[PDB]
Amino acid sequence: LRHYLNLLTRQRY
Repeated sequence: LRHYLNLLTRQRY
């Protein structure tokens, strides 16, 4: 799920 939560930090944070 990092693939999506982490990718979300890589894209939003």
